[PDB]
Amino acid sequence: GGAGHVPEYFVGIGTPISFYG
Amino acid sequence: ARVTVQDAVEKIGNRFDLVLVAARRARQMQVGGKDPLVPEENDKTTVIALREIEEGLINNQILDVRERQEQQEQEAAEL
Amino acid sequence: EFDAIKIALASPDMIRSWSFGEVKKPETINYRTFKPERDGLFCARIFGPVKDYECLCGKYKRLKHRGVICEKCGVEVTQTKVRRERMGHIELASPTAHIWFLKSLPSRIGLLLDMPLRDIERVLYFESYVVIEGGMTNLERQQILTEEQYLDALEEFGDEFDAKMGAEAIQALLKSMDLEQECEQLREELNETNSETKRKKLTKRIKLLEAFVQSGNKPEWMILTVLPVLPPDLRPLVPLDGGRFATSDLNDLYRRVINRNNRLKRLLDLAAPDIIVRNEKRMLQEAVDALLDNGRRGRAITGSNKRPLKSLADMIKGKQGRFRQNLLGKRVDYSGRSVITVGPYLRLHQCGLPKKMALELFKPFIYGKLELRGLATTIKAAKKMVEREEAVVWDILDEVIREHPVLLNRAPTLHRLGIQAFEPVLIEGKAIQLHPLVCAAYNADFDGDQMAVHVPLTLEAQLEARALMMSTNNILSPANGEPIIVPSQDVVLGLYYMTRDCVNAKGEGMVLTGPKEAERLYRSGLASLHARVKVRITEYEKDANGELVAKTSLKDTTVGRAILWMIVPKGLPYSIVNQALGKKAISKMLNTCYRILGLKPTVIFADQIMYTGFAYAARSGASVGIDDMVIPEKKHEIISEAEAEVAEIQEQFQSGLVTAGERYNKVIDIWAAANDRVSKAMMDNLQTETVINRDGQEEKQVSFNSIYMMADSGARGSAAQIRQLAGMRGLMAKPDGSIIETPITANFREGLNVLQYFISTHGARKGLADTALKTANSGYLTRRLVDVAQDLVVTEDDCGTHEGIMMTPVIEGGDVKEPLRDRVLGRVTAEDVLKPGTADILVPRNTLLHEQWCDLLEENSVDAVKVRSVVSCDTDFGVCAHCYGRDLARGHIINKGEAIGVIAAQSIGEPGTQLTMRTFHISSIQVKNKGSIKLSNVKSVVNSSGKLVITSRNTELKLIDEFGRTKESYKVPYGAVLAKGDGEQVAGGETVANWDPHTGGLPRVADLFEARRPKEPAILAEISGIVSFGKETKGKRRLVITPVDGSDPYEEMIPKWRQLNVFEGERVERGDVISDGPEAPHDILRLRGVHAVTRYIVNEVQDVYRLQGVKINDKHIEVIVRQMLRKATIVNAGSSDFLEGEQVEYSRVKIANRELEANGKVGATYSRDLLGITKASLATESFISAASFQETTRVLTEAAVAGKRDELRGLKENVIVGRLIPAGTGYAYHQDRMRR
Ligand SMILES: [Mg+2]
Ligand SMILES: [Zn+2]
Ligand SMILES: [Zn+2]
Repeated sequence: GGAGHVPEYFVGIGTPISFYG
Repeated sequence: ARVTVQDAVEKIGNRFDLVLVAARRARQMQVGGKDPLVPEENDKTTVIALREIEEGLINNQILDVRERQEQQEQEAAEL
Repeated sequence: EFDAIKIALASPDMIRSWSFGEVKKPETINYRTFKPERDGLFCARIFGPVKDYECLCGKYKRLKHRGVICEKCGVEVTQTKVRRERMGHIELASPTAHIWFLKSLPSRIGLLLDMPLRDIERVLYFESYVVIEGGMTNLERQQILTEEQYLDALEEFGDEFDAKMGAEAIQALLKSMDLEQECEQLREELNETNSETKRKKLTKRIKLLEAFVQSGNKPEWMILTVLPVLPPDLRPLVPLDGGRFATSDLNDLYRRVINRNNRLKRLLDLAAPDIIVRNEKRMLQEAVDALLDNGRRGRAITGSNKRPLKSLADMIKGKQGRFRQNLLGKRVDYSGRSVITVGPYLRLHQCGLPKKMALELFKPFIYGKLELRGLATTIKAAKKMVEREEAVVWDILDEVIREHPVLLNRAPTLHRLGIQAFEPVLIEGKAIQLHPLVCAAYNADFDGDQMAVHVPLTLEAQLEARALMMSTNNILSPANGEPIIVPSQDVVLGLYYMTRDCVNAKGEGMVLTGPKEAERLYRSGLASLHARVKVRITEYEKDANGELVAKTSLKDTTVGRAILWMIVPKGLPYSIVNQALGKKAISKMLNTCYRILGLKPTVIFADQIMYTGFAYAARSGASVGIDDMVIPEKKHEIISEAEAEVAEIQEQFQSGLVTAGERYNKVIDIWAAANDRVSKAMMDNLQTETVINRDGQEEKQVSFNSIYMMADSGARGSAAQIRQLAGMRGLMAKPDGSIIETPITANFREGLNVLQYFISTHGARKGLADTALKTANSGYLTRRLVDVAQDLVVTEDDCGTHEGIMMTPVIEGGDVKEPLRDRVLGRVTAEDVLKPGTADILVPRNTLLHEQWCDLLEENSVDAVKVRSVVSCDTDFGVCAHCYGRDLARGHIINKGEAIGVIAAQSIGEPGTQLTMRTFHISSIQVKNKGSIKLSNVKSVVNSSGKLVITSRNTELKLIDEFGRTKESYKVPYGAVLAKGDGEQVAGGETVANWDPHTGGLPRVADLFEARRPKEPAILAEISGIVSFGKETKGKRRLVITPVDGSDPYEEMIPKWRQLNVFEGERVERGDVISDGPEAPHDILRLRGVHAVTRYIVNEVQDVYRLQGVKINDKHIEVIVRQMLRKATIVNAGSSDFLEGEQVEYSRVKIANRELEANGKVGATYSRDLLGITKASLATESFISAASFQETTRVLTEAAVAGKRDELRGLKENVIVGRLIPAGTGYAYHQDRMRR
């Protein structure tokens, strides 16, 4: 999601990418 | 204490040479050769020097003129 | 003290000059009395006394005997410290080659005598003899002969024919040749025959020997006759606990050297056969090479230890050698560290310091102050007082701590804000209390992170901490003007809950005299925090001369915003607090406060902001419960429709109708659509869920749900996390990367089953590994970036260059992704400023474009701005203050002396953490705004239907509005349909033209910076003109160029087995696409020019960074690029002494041939060269930095054979030598010395 400390593996393609806490 | 040094950066441009001139002044003060030009509210030589700078009464040229005068005073000490 | 340092080859006489005695034994100590055995590796006679001012025997034992030489033990009596300085030597029986000059990649000995390495090594091993000084015989002075050739060779000529074997032969080869002779001939040879091999061996060898002779070092010194030894105390044998001893393995290596040399001398005196003495010479060579640099040979094992032994080069080079681990970075006294805590009550310019830490730290100042105030008789008594911890010393610590700042640092130091100065505040406990607003600058969580503290001792350090490193002085980031003190999570929430309006609460719509009445209302519980109210408020405006005026009015607001208005300083307008106060706007508030009222108020503003944010976030009682998460009932209906569709597609695929891959892709698409549906359903259910009644039946508003506030305010979270707490959670992939065929249908609110968790584990592992390893890779990138460009400072204010770069709003073929105001702000103009029709000059050529001028240009709206850049700077060996710009934490122009390259590297490095080492998985033009079609660089033709169709590939399409600016730019392919052309007007959203259309995240920056070409590069033609094809099919089908006013002797050999793009009957400009694929930046520079390649690099890295949403100014990449192109290859020597193919740094040839151009003599032409960062880092004159970085062995060998002298300009080498930095304060001092 947000507040980048671990990445978000799960998303629709094209989103920048989280970078989630 | 002095929270912001912005005014000392204002009176002396080049916010570095402020550090050098104030270190020269605080060396004149700590090593007991001189005394403050502004009332000491129990501040160390650092903040006292910075307060001298803020009031626009101490920079490189004033200290250098004082040193060049003390040189001739010691030359007059030749007797 | 001293000046520049010199390095060269060591004469054996010089080796003996350093040396006081020759070690002749492998013994170290006596084994019962641990006194040193004379004369060995540990010797008192050669090196010095074991104990201070004492002979080894003890006859001349008293301390008055200074400088006397004893005569029973031959010991000189001095401090034992000289046992760490004095050197010794060993006289080698047979000559020995220096492995550093033999195994250096461009073998110095081998390349010197124009001889391959394999032959030299075969000669050193006594596999084959070699001739020397044949006079008039059949063979030249250097050749190889086997033993059966050497047998009947000497029978032909016993004299006039000298032929030896081994290291003596190499030394005779180096001594026989005097390089003037072999240079004068190479002159003619390299003059006549072209033969690229000839010029290559020429340039290399001729430069080698000419720079060789210039210094004075002789080639024979590549062969070691005498061997210098390291002082004993540098490789000690000090006793350890339990009677065992500890020693450096150096001692073992020197021991073997001495043993084998003495055995060789004994075999010489014993008249041993040739096989044995040759074996011994080879073994001695092996031992010496293992001592100098272990690793290029059999890697001698240790004694009873399986690991290899640390040699001298092993002591020097590496990340753990004395360069990386000692000289660049060192452990420091007067320092500490601890876990950190919050301490919210602190003002910004201070931190909580434990008592015991401050006591142990400030010990010397405590002693001095105690004995100065007479509270302690002497210094011993003061130490006794603090060891007793008497109650009086705490007030003395208060005295010494008041105006004495301390420095705080976190472990992952990325940018300069990783270290910050605070004022100590004595705290009971053992934890450091760090101001919360600085945590964002530190990236410091409170999850166990520890921080370190340092004490500035000297007055200069204290003033540098208070004036430069102070927390108050550093609020704006250096990478971008955005503040770094922005409220983070709890305070943002507090202010969001404060400033907000519900549809109804206590006392809605009433009236109050002002904010004080609002506080009285709220604190007494009569009025709610959020309620639509009108209140009289007094706002202030500096107006019409700078004189402050004030106006009051009746404003529509809420009670919370009225209460908050009391904190807002004088000059700000009330409009700033009348919105909902998201984090994004809570930052702009402080930004405007600093831009208007200055630093002094902005600091106390931020302090009060944090205070009230924490206070009201506590008062709010915000929380999170199991019911705070919405679960739409539509969720299961969407799931049901989805699975009905999956059984339909299973019907169709089962009866062989839809293909496998197509059906799989369709399942993927419908599952993504269902995920979007569930997300939108839950979001509409949660976002405006609130249904409420106010003097009426029903209305709805923005929800007051806790997690929704935490998400919208920007305090903690984003849309995705809230979606995943509530709805079905997307779809993952297998280790191959293939996306799953059944997305998860669970949320953490529900309970997942085994399969879903097992599949999510894959992505969890992938991402966590990416973080853990990408952080180290990013630190590596930061190190390379600092090393390439750190020696850059503000040497002089100006240089006078008028060169600059054009700036326009960036458009990648869609809409504008960054405005021109972001790219031009804070930079000095590079030219006159005119309207499109030259109405009059608005701005001059040297006005710093600050906010006023940015707005003024915004009024005129001209969008092609020539601005000064760092790469175009005329300054030699530095940067002018005007071409850089003004950016800093402070808003004024850059000061004369600030080190800008290091700041650039750190600014690029900080976003490196936010990047990712491995990526997650991955018809026509539709104009967005209303404007006018402008076709640029396009050939057009009217087809049968009348629609303008495009016959050129380089077609560009601009949207020119009624002002004259360009907001929309697109690239139209060849063979497109245009219902319009150049000159008409279109509506917004109107389709202007149609045509048929038919893996690494973070290292995408490293490969770009390294100037590494793509795996499959495109090609660019050389010169403008019409092109065509030629000779057939042998690896390459030739491309014939054609210029306009002359012939093209140029002809390129392009392999035909790669598809081309250039039109065989159309004109193409120099740098036009002759094929596709990514391109190599060096060729981009070689064809288009400098500004083109720097623009390419900055734009590409800006795209890569902007995708992750990190703001970085173009200046830092500008300065990196200027340091990348520093080298350039000469083309024509002219009247200069340069070589035709020599690569020299641009500034040096620049000043030299510019003085020759001011002279009458013809100058020398050059061609700019692009060197990668890890390669341009080696193109640094002062080699000490090059050896601090890149591989130390070859660097030292090269700079030593060149006799390279080093005046230690720049910073890193001054850091090595340990004196003032020529950048910061010291610059003034240094400016006094360099001019002197
Ligand atoms: Mg942490
Ligand atoms: Zn003695
Ligand atoms: Zn310049």
